[PDB]
Amino acid sequence: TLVRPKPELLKLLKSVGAQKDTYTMKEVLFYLGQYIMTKRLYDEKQQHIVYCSNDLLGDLFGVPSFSVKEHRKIYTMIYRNLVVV
Ligand SMILES: O=C(O)c1[nH]c2cc(Cl)ccc2c1-c1c(-c2ccccc2)ncn1Cc1ccc(Cl)cc1
Repeated sequence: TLVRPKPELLKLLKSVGAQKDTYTMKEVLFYLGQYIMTKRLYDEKQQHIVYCSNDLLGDLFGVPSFSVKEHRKIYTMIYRNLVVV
């Protein structure tokens, strides 16, 4: 169960200190959430709405925001930026 992020997500994954170029999703999802945390994309008062508008992540995901409860939506959006080895 492995993927190669497409370059733009790979750059985003490296900005949160990823060292590889081919990951498990788990590792992808992990660095993503870390990115979300470290770029302050969450709303502290909505508590699981990620506001990715006006940020590389939103450009990758093609959406201004999403719930972390929408597992499929997010999986879909991630896989657009991936290539399964
Ligand atoms: O646990 C993680 O590493 C994690 N990684 C993520 C990546 C994204 Cl793109 C969205 C949510 C999470 C996410 C996450 C969060 C979260 C919420 C707000 C800020 C930071 C993290 N809450 C639960 N999760 C787990 C998770 C994993 C996959 C999916 Cl599809 C949804 C939620």
